[PDB]
This record gives sequence, C-alpha cells and structure tokens, in this order.
Amino acid sequence: PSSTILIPVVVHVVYNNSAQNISDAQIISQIQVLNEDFRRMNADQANTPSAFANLAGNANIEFKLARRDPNGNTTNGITRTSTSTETFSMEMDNVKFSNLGGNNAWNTRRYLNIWVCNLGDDLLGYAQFPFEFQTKPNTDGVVIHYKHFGRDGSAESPYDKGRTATHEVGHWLDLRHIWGDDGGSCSGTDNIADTPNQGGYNEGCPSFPKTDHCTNTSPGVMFMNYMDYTYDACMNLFTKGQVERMRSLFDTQTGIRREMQIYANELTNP
Amino acid sequence: KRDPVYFIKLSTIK
Ligand SMILES: [Ca+2]
Ligand SMILES: [Ca+2]
Ligand SMILES: [Zn+2]
Repeated sequence: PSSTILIPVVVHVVYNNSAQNISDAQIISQIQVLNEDFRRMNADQANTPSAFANLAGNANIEFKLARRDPNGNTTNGITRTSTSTETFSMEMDNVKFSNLGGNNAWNTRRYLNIWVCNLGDDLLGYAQFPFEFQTKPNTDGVVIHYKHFGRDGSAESPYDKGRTATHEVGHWLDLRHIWGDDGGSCSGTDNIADTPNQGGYNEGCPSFPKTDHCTNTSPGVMFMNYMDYTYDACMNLFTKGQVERMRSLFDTQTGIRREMQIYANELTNP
Repeated sequence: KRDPVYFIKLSTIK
C-alpha cells in the first residue's frame, strides 16, 4: 500500500522552427504516458513476461501540469520560447537558461521541469540525477528531443510512445541503467536487487527469454525495463525495487525531493 | 537516453 506522490510539471517548448513548436495535444499525450507508466496503467503491461509479472511495480506517482507559476501567476503549465540555437548541448545545459537561448527553470524544489528541444545525433533526451540537486539546483529536470516527445502524433518511430521521458524521469528519480554502465561486464550494478544482473544494454525489440553471461538462465535479463535502451513499444515496466528507490526521494523527513509534496496540490489546482 | 540504431541510416550511404 502507498500514498500517491504528486509531481507538478512545467513543459518548456524551445523551438528554432515551426516543426519544433510541438502541439498542446502532443504535450498532453506525454503527461498521459508518464501517468500510465508510473501508475501501472500502461496497456502494454499485457506484454510484460509472466516470469516478471510479480516483480512489476506501481510507482503511484502522478504528474499534473502546473496551474500556478513561480510568480504566483496563472499558467497552463506550458511555456513556448523561440530561439536562434539550432541544436542544444547536454554539456552546456543551454536549453535551461534564457541567456543561452533556452528558458530558465521554474523553482526546481516545487516543479519538475521538462524542456523540449532539438538535441544532437543519437541523443533522445537527458536528465539530472538527485545527487546534483544541492550543487546544481537550476539545471535539475529533464530534456527531451522534440521528435521523441509524446505518443504518436509528431513523435518518430521507433521512439514514438513517450518512453524517452519515462526513462529520463526514472533517472531524475535516482534510477540507473539496468546493465550497470559497465560496457557489458557483470561487475557494475544498478543497485536494484530485483533487476537481474545484466551485461550490456539491449536495443530494438529483443526475444524473450534473453540470457547473457550475467543471468545465464531463463527468465534472463529484463530488457523490457524502462531503464534499458530498447524501443519504446518494447519496454513496459518498472520493478517493485525501482519503485522503492524512486519513492524514497519523497520521504517526508529525509527525501531529497520532499519539498515538492508540500505545495503540489496548490500548484496543480486552477 | 541514446538511440543505439541511429547511425545505421548514416553508415550505409555516402
Ligand atoms: Ca540489478
Ligand atoms: Ca553489466
Ligand atoms: Zn539512461
């Protein structure tokens, strides 16, 4: 049993052309996907292998667009900023500052900021981890490539079901890659006991079961976990262990992100 | 998140 954790969200669309100024419907579809994936309401939970069904987690984390901005003014939770920057840089975090062609974050203690923009080459999106929250508060949040934001619509296959944001919100909530970021070895860890030890990342739509040198017997590795690198339509769960780690950030006494719950209701009611 | 299949379209042409 658990109480619902409520996350006020602001989406910052930063566009260099009309194609990048994505629709309100496309944004609403991304918030819908986050609520499905973090509340185990995703229809494709029907695709989770039965061997992992008893490990699938319901994070009971709800996302709502903000209705009050940091100045106390009414908002629909969507900002739109034209820019002369053609491609934003993860190294510079330039999408996160209006001085650098982007848009400043809204009080990161009270809002999840999701920037949407053009990113380079094979980067679908990126996050800032909770360990950087005290030292880098103004860049906390998530950035998603405009071609991989929302479900269907303007999103491009095979990353067209809004799972880049599920994966990045996972990192923003302290989750690490399921394979342990160790280039294929068995010695790295994601520090989640119920995710099977896994060599390297998976891609595309793997066949179940997929064993590797780290988990050499069926049911193998959880390549359909959101924290892998598989295609959007082929990922369909968080585990109960990942849910425990994410929710710990909202512990009322020690949670790094505990402040977000104090005014979440006030900031998401018009 | 990185797309591991991104450069296929680029590497198979001039
Ligand atoms: Ca693990
Ligand atoms: Ca590994
Ligand atoms: Zn990742």
